[PDB]
Amino acid sequence: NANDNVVIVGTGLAGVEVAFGLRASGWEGNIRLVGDATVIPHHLPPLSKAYLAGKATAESLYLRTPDAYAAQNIQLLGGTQVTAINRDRQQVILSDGRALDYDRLVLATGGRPRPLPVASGAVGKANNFRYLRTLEDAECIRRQLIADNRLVVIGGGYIGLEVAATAIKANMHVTLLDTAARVLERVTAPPVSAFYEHLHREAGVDIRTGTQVCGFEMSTDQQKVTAVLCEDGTRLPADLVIAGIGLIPNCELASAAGLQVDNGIVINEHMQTSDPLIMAVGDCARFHSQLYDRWVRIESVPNALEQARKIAAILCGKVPRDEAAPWFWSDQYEIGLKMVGLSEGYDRIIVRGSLAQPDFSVFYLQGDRVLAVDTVNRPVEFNQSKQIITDRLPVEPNLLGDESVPLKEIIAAAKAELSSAP
Ligand SMILES: Cc1cc2nc3c(=O)[nH]c(=O)nc-3n(C[C@H](O)[C@H](O)[C@H](O)COP(=O)(O)OP(=O)(O)OC[C@H]3O[C@@H](n4cnc5c(N)ncnc54)[C@H](O)[C@@H]3O)c2cc1C
Repeated sequence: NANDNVVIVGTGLAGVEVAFGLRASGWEGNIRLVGDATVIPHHLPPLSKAYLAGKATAESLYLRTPDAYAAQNIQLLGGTQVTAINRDRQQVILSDGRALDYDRLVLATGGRPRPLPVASGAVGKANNFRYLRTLEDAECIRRQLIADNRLVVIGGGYIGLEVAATAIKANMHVTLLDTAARVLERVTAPPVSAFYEHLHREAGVDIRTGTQVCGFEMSTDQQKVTAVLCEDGTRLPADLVIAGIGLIPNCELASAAGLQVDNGIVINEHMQTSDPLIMAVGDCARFHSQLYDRWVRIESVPNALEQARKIAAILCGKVPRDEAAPWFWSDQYEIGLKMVGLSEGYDRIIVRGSLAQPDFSVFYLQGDRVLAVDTVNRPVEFNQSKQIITDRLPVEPNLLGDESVPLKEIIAAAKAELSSAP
């Protein structure tokens, strides 16, 4: 609006993508990015992959080159923590006491690592006990990915698995602990969890499921972890401990500002929070999925880009793209893993291919409806799966597992059934 000033809280992929999106959709007003992080906004996925492997330059991580902020006239204010929002005056209050005025406010606060209770005090503070979320976290762990050293990963989520895969490649003695009965218990089917556990075990990782960490042993001098103790009494000697038991959405700001909060900042079809002038986006945002007809909060890059762009369109009086099936990816041992949709509430699963090799797709179904698909080294079936989920195609369930029948044809028939037959 040439006059309307927009303020974005959070310099993560979400906030940065909103900033450049805005200026790309023809926003002439001023754009301010305020983030507590001091570093240059960078990519996160590399931190448990190539960067964690020391095979990518720090420079390749930048979301956008520093010149780009200048060129696009985007003001970046780092190392600054926003402590409050005054919806009334329409201001943002910094930790130094300063205040910024806004006509439009975007909350791209992401989330923070969920603290491991038995790791409070000295444990957490140790140089060899880290969580993985910041550039600093990554480099600190990378400096310690040492051959023959012993690593204990506490947490069996995708990042946990990606870390274990990188540490293994680095020839460390790796042990991964999960309280769940099987890795990725909540988001995949048993046979899928079996694939990962065998993949990693085969690779050398010792996975201990249904295992709980009661505490740690430490050295009095260095104040470093020396071992991980399990509830069952097992002692795991450790040189490095990487904890990851989930993410906590940063909602405090909206919470104290009277905005609706529920395991994330609540937004409507227009990305608006309880307050019309305030929008939320990214890992922090809880929105309604019309595709699944329920409130969700996605923590993924594609989710950030989709939401970010939508916000830019709206604020620029443009029309937002139609909701797209959610998806994300994971890279482990060079295996291309891509997942689309949300598997919650599935009745059965159908495996298209053999689970005895990284080359198959797993369709998650609730009745005859396909909820999600996890593909392993199948980029084309993944793209085709996107279509099915998004457009709710009536693909024939009994043909999904049959590999003699191309997925393209199964889809073609489903679309044909939609046209000529009621
Ligand atoms: C190691 C790792 C690997 C990943 N790999 C993948 C992957 O392979 N594929 C995929 O799809 N996704 C992956 N993700 C997730 C993906 O990176 C994120 O979902 C995406 O980048 C969106 O992040 P965000 O910007 O919403 O939140 P964040 O990246 O957390 O950004 C929010 C920023 O706002 C700051 N902030 C919060 N409150 C305030 C405040 N009051 N004042 C100032 N600043 C504040 C936060 O400190 C933070 O810097 C990975 C994440 C990690 C950590």
